[PDB]
Amino acid sequence: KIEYILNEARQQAEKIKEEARRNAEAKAEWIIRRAKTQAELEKQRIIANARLEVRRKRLAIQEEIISSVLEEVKRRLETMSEDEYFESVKALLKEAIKELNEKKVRVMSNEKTLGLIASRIEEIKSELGDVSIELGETVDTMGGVIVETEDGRIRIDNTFEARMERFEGEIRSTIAKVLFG
Repeated sequence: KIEYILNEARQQAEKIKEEARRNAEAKAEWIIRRAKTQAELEKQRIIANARLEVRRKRLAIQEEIISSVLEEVKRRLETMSEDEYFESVKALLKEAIKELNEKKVRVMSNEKTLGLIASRIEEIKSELGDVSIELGETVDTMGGVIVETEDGRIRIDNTFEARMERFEGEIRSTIAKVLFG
């Protein structure tokens, strides 16, 4: 009847529903595989993230080597040398006046370090050529002679300032052409 039309037309629907069912998956299929390669792109970035972590560690493990070694010459800067500091002060002065090249100087230090200078001035002036030295600072940093000319310029062997602080960088250049490469 007119029912017969409906039956055959809904039967068509059945077979229509099919291809579109069939196709509709062959769709999600491809993407499944496409996301496959997509996620392999991800991995690479995972290996990049790992490389970036390689650094975080390296430098941390690098700064550690300096920090302990600074504190090591800090411990070796500390009171382990007694009367060898006077003949270190002596030495430093001989090393400082030399580069500066002047008859006039003034070595500031810690009060007494700056006052211990007033001792063997003739054994100090004896080391290298003769010169003149007068006055110094007291409330200054400790363990080192801070040479100051009676002219414009002044070189610092004061404390760590140009000593251990200089070494910080000295070591750094070494430790980086090695660690970093």
